[PDB]
Amino acid sequence: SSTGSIDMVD
Amino acid sequence: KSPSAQELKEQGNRLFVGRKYPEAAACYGRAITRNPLVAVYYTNRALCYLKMQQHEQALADCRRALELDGQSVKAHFFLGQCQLEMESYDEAIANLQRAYSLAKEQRLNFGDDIPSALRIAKKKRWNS
Repeated sequence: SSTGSIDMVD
Repeated sequence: KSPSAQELKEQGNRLFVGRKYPEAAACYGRAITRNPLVAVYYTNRALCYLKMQQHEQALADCRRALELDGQSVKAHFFLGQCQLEMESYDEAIANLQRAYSLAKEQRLNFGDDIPSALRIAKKKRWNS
């Protein structure tokens, strides 16, 4: 969980 | 008085996390009205449209985002995700591979997200 998913808004 | 583009992108982001996807997409559209040269407003709205199954709208937004920022990793990823849900497998894989290259070039770390998506893109293609 240390990286934010790419399936998310900026 | 009025919301700024930054306020509206912020509202849309909170609405997105709230699973209020049509409401989020409208907020991003209002941000675009206030500044139509921000690629991120379009890739954000593209991802709302993906969640809403409006793939054709999502495609359009990704294409507009690429005119504004040709390097956008998420523009390529969401484009590949969209073409994947539309049974357009070779185009999806190309775009996911391009997101992977751009992310490496830009030192972005989404963990295994892009390799995983590529594996599913190729698996779904093989199963079809």
